[PDB]
Amino acid sequence: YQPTPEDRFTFGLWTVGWQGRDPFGDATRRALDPVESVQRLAELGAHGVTFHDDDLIPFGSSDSEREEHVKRFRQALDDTGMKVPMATTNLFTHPVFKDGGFTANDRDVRRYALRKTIRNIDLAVELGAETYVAWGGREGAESGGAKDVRDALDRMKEAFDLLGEYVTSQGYDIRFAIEPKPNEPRGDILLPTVGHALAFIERLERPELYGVNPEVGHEQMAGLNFPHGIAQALWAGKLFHIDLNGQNGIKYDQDLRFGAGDLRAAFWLVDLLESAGYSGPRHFDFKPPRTEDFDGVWASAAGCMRNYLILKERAAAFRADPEVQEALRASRLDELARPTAADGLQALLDDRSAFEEFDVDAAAARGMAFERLDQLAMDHLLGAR
Amino acid sequence: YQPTPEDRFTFGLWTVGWQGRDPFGDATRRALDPVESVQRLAELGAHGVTFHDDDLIPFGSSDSEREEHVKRFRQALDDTGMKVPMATTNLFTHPVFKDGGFTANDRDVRRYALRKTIRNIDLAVELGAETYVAWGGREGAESGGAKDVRDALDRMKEAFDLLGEYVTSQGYDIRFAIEPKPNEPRGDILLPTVGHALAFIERLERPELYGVNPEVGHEQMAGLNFPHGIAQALWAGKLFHIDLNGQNGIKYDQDLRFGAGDLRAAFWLVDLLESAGYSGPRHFDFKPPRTEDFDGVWASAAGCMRNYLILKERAAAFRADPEVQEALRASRLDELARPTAADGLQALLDDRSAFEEFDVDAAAARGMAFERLDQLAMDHLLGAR
Amino acid sequence: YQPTPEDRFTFGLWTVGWQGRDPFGDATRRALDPVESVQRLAELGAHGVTFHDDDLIPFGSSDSEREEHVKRFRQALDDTGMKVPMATTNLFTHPVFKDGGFTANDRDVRRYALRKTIRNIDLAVELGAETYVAWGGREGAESGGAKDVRDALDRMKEAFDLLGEYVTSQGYDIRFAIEPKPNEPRGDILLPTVGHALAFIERLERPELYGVNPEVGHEQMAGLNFPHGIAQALWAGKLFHIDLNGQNGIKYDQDLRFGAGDLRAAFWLVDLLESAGYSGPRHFDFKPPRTEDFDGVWASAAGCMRNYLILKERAAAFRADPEVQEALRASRLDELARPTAADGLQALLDDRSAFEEFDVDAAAARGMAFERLDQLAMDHLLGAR
Amino acid sequence: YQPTPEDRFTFGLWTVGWQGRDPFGDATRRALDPVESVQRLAELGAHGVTFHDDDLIPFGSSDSEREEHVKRFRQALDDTGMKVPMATTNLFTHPVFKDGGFTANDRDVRRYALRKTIRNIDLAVELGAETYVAWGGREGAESGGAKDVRDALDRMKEAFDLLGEYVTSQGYDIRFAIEPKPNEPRGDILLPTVGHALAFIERLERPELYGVNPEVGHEQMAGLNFPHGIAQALWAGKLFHIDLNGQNGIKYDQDLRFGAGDLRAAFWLVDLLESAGYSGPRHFDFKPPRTEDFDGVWASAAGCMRNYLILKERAAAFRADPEVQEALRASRLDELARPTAADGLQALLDDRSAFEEFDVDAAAARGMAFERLDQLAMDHLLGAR
Ligand SMILES: O=C(CO)[C@@H](O)[C@H](O)CO
Ligand SMILES: O=C(CO)[C@@H](O)[C@H](O)CO
Ligand SMILES: O=C(CO)[C@@H](O)[C@H](O)CO
Ligand SMILES: O=C(CO)[C@@H](O)[C@H](O)CO
Ligand SMILES: [Mn+2]
Ligand SMILES: [Mn+2]
Ligand SMILES: [Mn+2]
Ligand SMILES: [Mn+2]
Ligand SMILES: [Mn+2]
Ligand SMILES: [Mn+2]
Ligand SMILES: [Mn+2]
Ligand SMILES: [Mn+2]
Repeated sequence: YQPTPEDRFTFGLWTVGWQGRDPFGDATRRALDPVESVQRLAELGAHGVTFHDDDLIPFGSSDSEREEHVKRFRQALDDTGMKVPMATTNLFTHPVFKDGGFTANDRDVRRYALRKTIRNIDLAVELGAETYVAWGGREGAESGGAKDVRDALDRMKEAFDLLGEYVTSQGYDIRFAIEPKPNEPRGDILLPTVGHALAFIERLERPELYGVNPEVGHEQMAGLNFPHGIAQALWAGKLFHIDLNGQNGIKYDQDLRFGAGDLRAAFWLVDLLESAGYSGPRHFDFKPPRTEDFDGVWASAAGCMRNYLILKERAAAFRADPEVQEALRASRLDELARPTAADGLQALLDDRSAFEEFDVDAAAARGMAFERLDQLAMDHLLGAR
Repeated sequence: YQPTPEDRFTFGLWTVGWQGRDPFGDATRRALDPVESVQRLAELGAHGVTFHDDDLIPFGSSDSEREEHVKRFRQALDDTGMKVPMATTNLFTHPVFKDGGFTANDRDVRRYALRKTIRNIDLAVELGAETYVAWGGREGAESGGAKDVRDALDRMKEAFDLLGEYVTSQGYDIRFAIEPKPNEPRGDILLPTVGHALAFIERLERPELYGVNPEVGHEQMAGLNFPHGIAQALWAGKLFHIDLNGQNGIKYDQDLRFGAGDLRAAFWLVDLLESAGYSGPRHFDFKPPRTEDFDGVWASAAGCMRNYLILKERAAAFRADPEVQEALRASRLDELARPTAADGLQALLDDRSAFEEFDVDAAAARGMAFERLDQLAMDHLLGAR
Repeated sequence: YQPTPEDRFTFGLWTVGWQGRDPFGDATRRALDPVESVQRLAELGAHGVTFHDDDLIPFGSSDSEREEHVKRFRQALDDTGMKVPMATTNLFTHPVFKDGGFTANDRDVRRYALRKTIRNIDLAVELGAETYVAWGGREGAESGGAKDVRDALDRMKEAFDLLGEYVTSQGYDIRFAIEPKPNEPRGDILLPTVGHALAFIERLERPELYGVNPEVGHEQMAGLNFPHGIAQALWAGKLFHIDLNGQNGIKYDQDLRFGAGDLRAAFWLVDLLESAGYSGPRHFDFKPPRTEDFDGVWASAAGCMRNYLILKERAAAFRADPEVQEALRASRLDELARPTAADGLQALLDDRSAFEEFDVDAAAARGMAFERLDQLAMDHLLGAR
Repeated sequence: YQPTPEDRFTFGLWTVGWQGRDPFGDATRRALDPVESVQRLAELGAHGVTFHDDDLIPFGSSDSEREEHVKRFRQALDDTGMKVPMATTNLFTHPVFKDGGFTANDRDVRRYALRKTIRNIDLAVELGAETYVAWGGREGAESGGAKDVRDALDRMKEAFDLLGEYVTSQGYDIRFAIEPKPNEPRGDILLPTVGHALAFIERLERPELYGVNPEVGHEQMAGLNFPHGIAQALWAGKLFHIDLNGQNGIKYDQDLRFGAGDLRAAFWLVDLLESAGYSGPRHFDFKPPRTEDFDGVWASAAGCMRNYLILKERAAAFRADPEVQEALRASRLDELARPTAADGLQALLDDRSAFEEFDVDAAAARGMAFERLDQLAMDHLLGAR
């Protein structure tokens, strides 16, 4: 199950580059040069990398150092054929961001956040990114009086409307993807789930420029079904990008390699991405555990891609099995896809078979046959089929 | 802290009427006649009651029994001055609903669900309800292959579009409020949070007919900040109705009396409802614990209203305290309410004070003074102020 | 992967016999006669069944009806060769139990709970059970003032000490297994996890008569690692019995068939049970979803056993693979099993290589190689090995 | 509500000294000198401070620097009258600890962990500590094959037995308190709750030397009732020390000031500590949010003490109110405290009023009156009484 660049696997610089500093411990690994990560990921079969501004150009770099970091990076992409499909801004590490970027209470900080963002959109375009992610990890509060959330959503809409004005003014071909997270590092983060981010987008001045970048572990931090939230984002036409990883339930954001965590959810997510024909990058936002040395980093990144390809093969064998197609009909999945009342309202109202003569007891007695379908899915996942 | 009808407190018939049957135990209380609940709630100071169809007219009642249940009920409302501001449909108890109402896999059941719904909308209008709630507690799945969620959202949009066609065709003055819940009784429920329900509404044919009816305990079942989700529903103009209760964290849906559960969240929710001027019903969707007899039922319903009125007084004393107004300025809440860039994009781009000459270290060093503000809020809640 | 009676798979009568009544819905299946469940489970390859008193003899049965229910049951066990390795008492359904059995505030109810229990211990012995489970699902509270927990633990120790006096007085060969659950149906249940139940046992008059019956879904309702809690129960010598099922995270108690829920946890649990040589029953405490008819009931019960046998084969292939044995040495699992200081305290204190001359930087730089080990485990589980 | 040293309030050096580095951000505050924290806490009314070795003497300090840090510290305690009732070891920050201290897979690291521990026990004794805490935050795993937990509990018992040998050999008057935490920074931490730590202690060679140091936010990270776990630790005689703080549900470890988080749980915890007569330190293990400057640090530490004193006054007014004493009798709290069967087993067995003539329906019909009791508790907490 060997990845190639045609599988569209991507990685953040900050993922394999995570030094292992956690809330309770020092770094366990030395910093990697971005050039070295590009080379090593290209050897494992990835298609490309992504970056925050500050991963690529150290905070406070002069214009001359900037251009040098960029030139070196561009050389490694040329040398390897790696692409950069997505970029984002760090509006969370520097102390100035301690109360947020776009929704900081201090107006001066909010203007600074927008300026730092627009400078990186230009860079992203130059390097060919098609998607610009926004994770507002510092937007929110630990206490109720610290943040009026209606005012905060006004400031958040204002920031995103200004960015959509900027891109359209420049004539760039870049769309935005907002990434929800329910908590951590703030006590509560604004737009905490995919549903909250989708609903927010519909109030922007140009909603067609914005979609979501959901992350597996983030929706599971709220105990939600990740494949169900992705189906809603697909239904709305707003799955612009995705972050793949693993999480063991409701606790701190673990960012385990993809396939770790909830393995059945991983299976039904691949099933959905492949059957809806998602064609964006398969991006891993993960942290090799701090127990690992460099060898363990590259083994963890390789397992991300391996697990995706194994689950892809098992979900395709599941949907291709005639015995599964028969079970799906037995459970009336075909009937869920037909209109309830294509005949229209008046006809429904006049239909005695829908009410006055509907035999509720006979309908109630029909089993759904879901457990037999779910064991076929289990047998397929385990290769016991 | 005595409620009057002017406080707009309402209760479902199923709340004080809960017989105490749980997944592991039999009923501990006899059934109440709806007429008796109307009388007892009017004595405690409530403004009105709400109902599912099946709470008021027993499932399978003939037209003659129907009209009799309605006449008796109408007499008790006349006798007490109680109103009925909201009604909803039971699409969850009868076995026919075991796979959903509007998104059941069986198309016949979906048509039946719409017919049962429209019959109750007529009744609701006749009794004067202004809001019709929809809680799809059976819409969802315990396993991944049982429900294609894109098809299920197609069927859910189809159902709600047909209901909006019906109400507009009849010329009724009734709006719909969808109530999210993340799980229970299904393994995962579709539109599991306020954000998911808001985003869904924006894809209906006539979005202006639909809002949300969030419930305190339901968002806390996903570990989310209830006051933050209500602020987003207010920001979108979609807070049509609300269900008030208490929940102790992420576990089964407890439906404790309001003020039980997370008491600080209760305080910041009342603070928000009163400061945004929400004018809908203050409705309690709660279950007096099955340990209680009838005396304990009416004591629990009275505590719902008492706790709301105490929290209202403390939140108003908080916002009225000059020392709190000073702390809010100290924490720059005034600055969060001002536009970040009313000057426009070009001016922001030309402003050297926003970037090239912005002193990040001086801005970073400014404390937010949030803990002093939050202890003032604590002192106010406890009356230690 | 066909089960036989030698695999020691057992089922509660209440599991396949669950009629599908949930907090929001009516029964979707008719009641099964215990005789019919015995016959059907024996056909699928189970080894035996378990019962609460009230599953086998309807509450309030006269002595004559009692003896008749027992005789019929005994005939079906004779006809099939099924055993009864475990029995328990229903101290949760009847309204009298609304505040608990052994820790009800009313003393009369507590004495009644003990009498109902002892009557069923006699029956259990007669039918050959070796383990008597105690699940105190009504022991706990929805509010802080309702239960003094020190007094409640006094009453709980008193009840269990009286039962251990009874069994020793009668000379029965039966041990007790307490089953923890953190909540539901009470707001909080006493002894909410395996750790709490283990610690409690050590304060009983004869601790050797009591162990734990942990359930997969119950520890995961507190977000805990089920295999880690079982290793602690094994370490203490107190794994008397186990309840196998599946749960999707922190929410209501789902009781899905075994292998559903957290599939990797299922794998590491089988790995542990088989490698520590657990020889008790493999008992399924699960509920076929209420979407199912009778066909779906027996398919769900068969999948419990199938999934156990598949995971058993994959965990055995994992531990048998030379490449895995090499990885375990690479990650120093062999060193975890050696004493840290068999040399004794004084020698440790005099050892300069343990402190004064210990090279912390060289030790820190050694990678643990855990991600490579965990991908081997993944490949084994998926059959991609 | 002004604290004095007689209230026994203590703080870790690492609490007010937290620089605000989180998994996503840099420090927002400069480091404090321990001498300055001693002085500032003594001014706010605290009784004493606690320390990890590495908070007081920077890692890798020579013997001469060691003695200097100690002398300066001792001078500040002399100058202020502050005591040091508890000390602990840092076995979590340095990279060498990435797989644990006492249960690291590498045996050399385990011996190093014990040596670093024993050196700090000597210091703790010299400074007068009576309790030595052990928080094994690095003991556990992110993956199932990385840690055999039976071997890991063998190594953990071996470490604690060696420490109990050491203290008894030296004739020190110091006891150990193990602090549970369910996760973070490891995926799962061993002995994850108070129940797990209590049960473990009973397998040590000298159990009387060891108790628990439970933390409010840690049990709530597993969704458990903190006051119920403290009642069990009190019931076992093992509440040696306690860590007070606040947490908003199941998510990362927030360490908010005490009274933040779950305020009703805070009330019932103070009620319990004061009514059982706990006489150890009231220690705050909290982090002033990184939004704060130094002024906000000392305001947050003062609110910890203020909130404790307010809750103490409200819980004492609750238990002193004659109307509450009457409600407690109405809910049969007096009957929970009487033996169920002081008459003995034989008498219970011969008592027809316990079974054959027990009127279950009359007992079932008695209401518990818990909601009226719980609203009295609410009125008391809010000062509405
Ligand atoms: O998810 C996280 C942090 O939780 C980030 O890696 C975003 O994806 C990009 O800033
Ligand atoms: O919330 C619930 C069930 O959880 C219902 O009472 C809805 O409010 C109306 O059907
Ligand atoms: O676990 C449960 C209910 O949650 C019971 O089936 C016990 O196992 C036996 O009473
Ligand atoms: O609780 C924590 C970290 O979560 C520590 O402060 C311990 O109390 C002492 O090491
Ligand atoms: Mn993440
Ligand atoms: Mn991400
Ligand atoms: Mn509810
Ligand atoms: Mn509701
Ligand atoms: Mn269960
Ligand atoms: Mn069980
Ligand atoms: Mn903590
Ligand atoms: Mn602590």
